[PDB]
Order: sequence, then C-alpha cells, then structure tokens
Amino acid sequence: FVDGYRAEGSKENAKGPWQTWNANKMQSKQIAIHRAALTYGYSYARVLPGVALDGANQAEIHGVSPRRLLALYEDQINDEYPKYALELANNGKTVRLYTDTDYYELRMPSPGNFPNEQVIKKVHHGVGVCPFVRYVNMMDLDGFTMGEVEYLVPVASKIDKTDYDRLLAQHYNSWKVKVATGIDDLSEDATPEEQQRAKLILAQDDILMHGNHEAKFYTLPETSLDGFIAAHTQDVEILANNAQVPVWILNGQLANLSADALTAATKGTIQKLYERQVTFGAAHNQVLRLAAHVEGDTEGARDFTASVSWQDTSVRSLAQAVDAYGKAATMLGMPKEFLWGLIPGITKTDVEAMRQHFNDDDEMTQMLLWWTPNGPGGEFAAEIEVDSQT
Amino acid sequence: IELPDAISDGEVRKLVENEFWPEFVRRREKLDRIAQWARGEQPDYLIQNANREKRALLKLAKTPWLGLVVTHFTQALFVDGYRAEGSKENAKGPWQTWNANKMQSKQIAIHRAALTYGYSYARVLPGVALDGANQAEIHGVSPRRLLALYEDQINDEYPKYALELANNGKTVRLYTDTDYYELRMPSPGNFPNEQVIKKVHHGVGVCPFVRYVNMMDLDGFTMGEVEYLVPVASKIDKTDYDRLLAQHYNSWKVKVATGIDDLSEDATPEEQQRAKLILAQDDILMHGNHEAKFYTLPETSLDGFIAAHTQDVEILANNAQVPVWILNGQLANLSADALTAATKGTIQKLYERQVTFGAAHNQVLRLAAHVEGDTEGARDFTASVSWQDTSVRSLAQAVDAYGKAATMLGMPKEFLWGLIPGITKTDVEAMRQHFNDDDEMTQMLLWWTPNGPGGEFAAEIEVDSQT
Amino acid sequence: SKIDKTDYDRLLAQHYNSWKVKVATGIDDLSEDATPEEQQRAKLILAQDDILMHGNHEAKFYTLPETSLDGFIAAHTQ
Amino acid sequence: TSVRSLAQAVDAYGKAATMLGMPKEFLWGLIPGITKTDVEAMRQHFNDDDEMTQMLLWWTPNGPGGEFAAEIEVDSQT
Repeated sequence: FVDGYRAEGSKENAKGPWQTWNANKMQSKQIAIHRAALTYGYSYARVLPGVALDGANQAEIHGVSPRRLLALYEDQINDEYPKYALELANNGKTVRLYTDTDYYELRMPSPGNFPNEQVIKKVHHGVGVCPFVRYVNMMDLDGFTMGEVEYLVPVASKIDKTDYDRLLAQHYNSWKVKVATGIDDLSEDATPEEQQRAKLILAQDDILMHGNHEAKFYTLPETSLDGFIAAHTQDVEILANNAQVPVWILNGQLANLSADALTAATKGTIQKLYERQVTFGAAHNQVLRLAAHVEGDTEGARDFTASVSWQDTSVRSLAQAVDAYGKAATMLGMPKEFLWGLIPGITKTDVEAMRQHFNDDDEMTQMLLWWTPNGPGGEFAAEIEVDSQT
Repeated sequence: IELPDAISDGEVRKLVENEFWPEFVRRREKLDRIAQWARGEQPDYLIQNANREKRALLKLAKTPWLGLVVTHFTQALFVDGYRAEGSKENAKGPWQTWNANKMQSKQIAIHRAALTYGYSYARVLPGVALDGANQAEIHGVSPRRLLALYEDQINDEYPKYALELANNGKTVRLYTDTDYYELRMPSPGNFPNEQVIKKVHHGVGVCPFVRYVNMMDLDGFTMGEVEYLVPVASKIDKTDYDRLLAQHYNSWKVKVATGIDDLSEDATPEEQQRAKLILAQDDILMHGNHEAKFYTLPETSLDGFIAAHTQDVEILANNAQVPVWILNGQLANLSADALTAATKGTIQKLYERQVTFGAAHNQVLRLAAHVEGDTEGARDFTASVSWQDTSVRSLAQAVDAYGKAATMLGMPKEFLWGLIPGITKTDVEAMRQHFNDDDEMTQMLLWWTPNGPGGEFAAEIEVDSQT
Repeated sequence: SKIDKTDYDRLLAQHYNSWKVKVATGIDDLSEDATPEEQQRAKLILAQDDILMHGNHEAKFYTLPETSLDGFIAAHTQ
Repeated sequence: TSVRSLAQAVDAYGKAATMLGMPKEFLWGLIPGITKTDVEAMRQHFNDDDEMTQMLLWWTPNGPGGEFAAEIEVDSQT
C-alpha cells in the first residue's frame, strides 16, 4: 500500500502529484496494479491529460493489463517509457496505438478484421514520450521478466497431483471389501441385470450363513491413508518456502514463537516485500513524474529524489512496537511527530487529524494535553493553587 | 585467444570475427545454460526419453531451489548513502549520479546477476543532464551480453578490450581505451564489411567496465552461487522424482484374484472397455468356484522419501549458508543468542558480499566522478558506501539496547537513529530537517514530560502563578 | 569422502530398491507372439479400480520388501 | 567474532563503563554492527555547533537539557 508522497526534506505530502493520486482514486487501483504486476510480471499504467471538475488540469491515470496491451522497447533492460504501444480497450470495440505525440484510434468490430473504410482518428494531446510505465515484478539484468505465478507452476501441479492421488485412494479403495468364495453363482434365475434392488439385509444383528461347508469369507485390507497427508504437507511447505511465504498461513499452526524467532521466520518475506516495495515505488515515482509533467509543473518533473512512502508491513505486536518506540523517543530523542505513523492501526490520515487538532481552544484538548496521573495539570491545576495562595 | 597491442583501427572486424566472436559464443552458451539452470529446470542427470508419463513426472518434480537461494541473497543487499571519511552526510557528487541514474532499482538486478553468473558488469558513460550539465550514465550489462578481456585476471580493475552485445540483437560494440567502436548485427553470425564502422571519441581514459565479482579468489576461478550447488539441487530433484514415482505407480493396495476363469466377455478384443463393474461398501464380491483366491499387494510405506528429502534440503540450506527454517521446517522458540548463532554464518557471508560489492560500487562511483572532472572524487580512495543493517534482531531489543548505549556509553544519538529497523536514511534526513521547527507541534513534542508538556510551555504557567 | 560415500550408498538404495516390487509366478511365459523385444509399449492398465486376474489357479502374486531407508540418514548425520 | 547478541553485549559494556570506569571511546567499536569508520564518524562529529548535536548531547528523559533547559529557567527567574 502507498500512502503519502514524502519529498526530500519535507514531512508533509506535496500538493502536486499527491493531489492527482487522490483525485484519480488510486488508493483502490494500486491493489489491482500490484496484483497484475505480481501475476503477469509487468503491469502498465496509462497517464493522459484531462480536465478537472472545476476546469483545471487533472491527469487521468489508469492501469492496463498486459492482456490488453503490447509495449515495444528498443532497450528492454532500461527504456523508461516505450516507443510504440498497441492498446486494446476492454470493450473490444476500439484499438489504439500510442506513438510519441499522437493518439491513434481505430475500430474493432470483429476479432480479427481491420477494414480500411473506417477513418483513423489522430489526436495531438502532447505528452512527449509514450505515456506508459512498466511495473516490472523483479528487476533482472537480462530481461526475462516473469511473474510470481509462473515460477511456481510445477510445485502447485505437484500439490494438485498429490491431492488427486489421495482422492483416488480414498474414493476407490478405502474400506475393507467383504468377499465370499465357494458359494454357487448365476443365482436369482440367472440374473440378466434385472431387479438390481436386491435389498439384502445386513446389520449388526444379522448373521450371514450359507448351506455349504466350503464357503470362505475373506476381507481385503484398504489403504492406510497416512503417507498421502504427509506428502501433501511436505509439498505445501515446499511451496511456502519457495515463494518466501510464511508456512503457518499455508499449513499447520504457528508455535509460541518469541519476537526474535518471529522476526527470523518473517525476515525472508519482509525482505522480498521490501524489494517489491522498492521497485513499485520507483514505478510510482515515474508515474507521478509523468503526471506532473503533463500539467506543466516543472518542479515535479525536475525533482528526481522524491519517493513514495509505504505502510509498515512488520509482524510486530502493538504493545512491543509502542513501548519500544516510546523508549526510543524518551532516550534516543527521536522526533515523536514521525513516530506517530509507525504504530499499527494508525495511518497518515490519523496523523494529519492529530496535527490539525492538538492545541485547540476547547476544554477537551486543554484538559487532555496537560494531564497528570493525579488529575489534570497545567493552568487548570495552577488556578486552584493560586486561589489557595491568594 | 591473444591480446593485441594495437587497436586495429582499420581491421577491427577481422580480429573480432576470428578471436572475439568464437570466445564470446563459447562463454555465452555456458552463461545461457547456467541462467536456465538458475530459473528452475535443474540439470537432469537421469531422464527417461522413452516413457511420456515418466518424463512428465520428472518435469513436474523440477522444484526450483537455487533460484530461491539467489533471490534470498540478492533481496537482503541494499546500498543507501555514500558516507565519506569524516563526514556523516552523503556527498553531493557521486551520490547525485547514483540517485539520477535510478540505481536504487538496478542494484538488485546487478547483485542478482553477480550472485548467479559470478561476475556482473557495470557500464558508465558520459552523458548530458536534464538541465544540460554533465550526468554520468551508469548501466549494468549481463555476462551473457559482454566479453571482458583482462591481462591480469586477479587484479586489473578495468579491462583492456571488451566486446558488448546490445539486448536488441542489432548492434555489436567494442570498448577500447578511449574510442567507442560500433558495429551492426543484422543476423546472428554474419559481420558484413559493407557497413561503416562508427568510432566515437568520448574520453574516459581506461575501458569503462567494473566487474562485480561474487567471491574474491587468489587464482581467478570466479564462480557463482548457483553453480556451486548444482549437484545438491539435482539430488533433491531426484529424490522428489523418486517419491513421485513411488506415489504414482504403487501407493495403493492392489486387489488381485486367482483361480477364476479368463478370456471372458466373449473373448474381449479390447472392446467395450466400460465394464462398469459396481464395487461399493454394500457390494460383496462372490464367484462360483471354491478355488478362487483373493490377494492384496502391500504398497510403499511412503515415509523414507520424506525424510530423505528433508535431509537433502537441509544439506542444501547448510551448504549455501542459508537458514534452515526458511527452507524446511519451522523455527523453534529460540532466544537472542541462539538466533544470533543460527544466523551468524549467513550474516558473515552477507557481510563479505557487502564488502566486495561495496568495493565494486566505490570503483563505479570513482569512475563516474572522474568522467565529469571532479578530481576530489577520483583522488578520494577512502570513501565507502553504506549498507542497510541485515540483522535478525527484533525492534524492541535493538531499540532498548541502543537507548541504553546512548544513555550510558554516551554514543551519538544522531547516528543511532538509522540503526533501528524500519527507518532509512530518508527518514533520518527528514528528522534532521524538521527537529526544531517554530510550529507548535514540534515545540510541544520536543519539551515533552510524562506529566504534560514541559519547557517554556510549562514555564509560562509557573511564571504566571508566581506573578 | 566418507560422507560422500554414505550419500552415494543412500542414493543407490533409494534408486534401485525403494519400492515394493510386484512379482508373479505360475503363469505362462513367452507370450505376445514370443516377444522379440518388439512393441515395448504394452500399456497394461493398472489403477485403483483395476483388479488383476489370471486363468490359472496356480498363479501366485508375491511382493518384495524394500529398504527401510532409515539407517542411512542416521549414518550421514553422524 | 563473538556470537553474543547485541542487547547482552551492549548492556554489559554499559555496566562496565558505568561501574568499572572503562574508557567509553574504545567501547564504541565493540558493539556489533559498528566498525572503525563509524567510530571515526562519531569522533569527528560529536560536539558540532549545529542545533542537532547540541540537542542530542544534552538530552534528558524529560526533554532537552543543558543550556537549552537553562535558558527557560533563567528567563523564568528573571
């Protein structure tokens, strides 16, 4: 999750690209963009000029799945924005090609025909280079961009195969089959598969018996159905370890781990998520730089050091984090203003609300600010003291 | 191959086509093979090419393990800030180039390539900035698309002659000392002489290539982290394949019968295979022959294979200096000392990798400063990059220990701010910029006491009462 | 070298004899028109539903126990 | 190359500095995660004229101390 746009040397989000982020409802589309980037391998974000509600300049930012986009790069490793990109609309009616400074539009009446009778629409909006930003899953020095679903296809297939084998064992041979030998056959008037409802009563009280001393009753042992569960557990823990995902959220139950043990267990997942955060933050910074550029705003385009801020993904309990942060503020002397946003359950909106109303003239804030364990303090406790002295 | 003293100004292609291209292809095939090995598809020592089912099972058992180790190693390496000797603030020189070139996202790829292949390459070339100033363009080149020649492999810093292949497969460039040779690659394996060779005199001095060697060895023999553990990964995959073969072919009690007649159903010529013999819990099998016998075939217990795979994967984890719990099993309720002991080997290996990659990054920054003049950066041979802490210590323990150290040992608290997990150099800079602001928020939060705000705010009420 | 030898012994045990080998006795031989190693793709269907049966009361089906594969791990750990 | 955790080493070294009176300058290089470069950086910038170092040097649990806390006291007394 992305919250706030912290520029270098400023603790408050700028009123530039962050305004575009809030206006475009990116808080709900970033989840989809990240999911598509993690699944397919490289998401695409389209930023185009547009008019605001009041008539000002508002950059319209939308995400396009790779299934409906084809971006061409002359330098796949490092090209920033593409050169020529073909975009397919989700309604399957219009096909658009994005060149450097023109907006080509075509028609898609049927899947596989491009009649020339239609008039090609060319729109000169003006964005400079092709307005497409690639959200690469993992950064590699030789291309080969891949998602997080393709890299673990064989292990998931193995898990499903183990489950299928267990189901086959449980459905076909899982009960002691009762068989009999030595008795006659072709009975019931040489049954031609007629009147299948024999309804042979067999209960606890019923005792089977036959008029032949040569009749033998055997039983067939069934599969123990124990190795399959262990094999599936091993396969699923292999899946969890290979994907850097905690095991307890995949199989089994977490033990009574301490803080250090839990940090060790989640360190790999935390590091992988931090790498994903870094690459997605670079992509978001590029998107915001393009969005600022399309509406002039040379300050945003020039600033190459501003980066987005991400919510903490730690697996630390509230009490431990709060007490440690309080000790740090009291002894190491860290600024408490920044520390407010680090406690779990508090977002940037809560921090802004605290900052806006912290020294209000109402009795509530004054009472709650100068609070002592033995009653309210400050001027409220000074008034009674001065009255007594007087 | 031979090292030519001359640069072959008029006959560069003649030397390339008969000395560099064959060696480049010979290295490229091995690098491509090892790259394919890294991203799954482990080397199959035994493969059955006659049975489709066996081949499918073997392919289904190709669990990627070395790639996971490489990703884990490369995700814990990060460079933040360029701390010069005697200065707590990053210099506005090479760090500006680092920030401008978006190296924060390319360092991960560079480290991954160095850990996989064995030796990454970084290309730094002169360029123009956005405002028109001098900005050094730094890019990383994979060994699959580069061939660097060293007259002294152990210690040569920058190479002498290097052949670079562009990722589009259209241009082939050779990097000499002070010229930029450019050729064309229309087809994979032809170098027509009709094309005009482009020579560009940019001016960088020595060949602008820095090698990111994985491990430092005194006799060359540079190798990656994926090649050194090929046999153990192959053994793990073989064990998984054996387990799959046991589970897929013989894992259920096979029901067999003897003594009954044969060639029934009108001497079945494999016709009407849908016999649909009803067999359920209620159904009781019976045959009209007292000589009929029903036997059962025991199946594989399927217990040794899991233990063998666990042993193989823990061997993999121990041999690669990677924690076992992130590979197999679950970590116990270890204390601080036990966890430090468990992670000591991984921490030490990552520290060695940090040292070598920091040396490479320092060389890269020195070259980047040199290409834009900046004699101060080139002369400074003591400045080194700073790396994020990779400790496995919990936040509460680290914070309380650091606070105790600051309060008793008297360490500077300014440096200690960047050591708590979850705080980066940007957060430290933000704290430094806004720590004594004139707004009421910072003043209230700075002179804070457990019994309400202190400082001048608590002094005003006291002086009012006294007055 | 001893560790590698133990690992090699474990691999030999796991690769050659690690499954219950199903064998049959008493049935005829030289079948399938006296097979001269021709048409190796017999494709004898054998699944959970399938039940083997032969037209001879003298046919016996035996199983061969496999290596427990437990001592090798302990030896390698030691 | 010790295998001691950071908290234990730090608290023991602090107790030693406070009671046995060992020189704290040498003790800075013994905590894990701090090298000689960090010690040199601390030594170079420990008494800088900027407000940051002055605030962080005379720090008390109930707010900044030293001359910063003396200015308000002398203003109140005046």
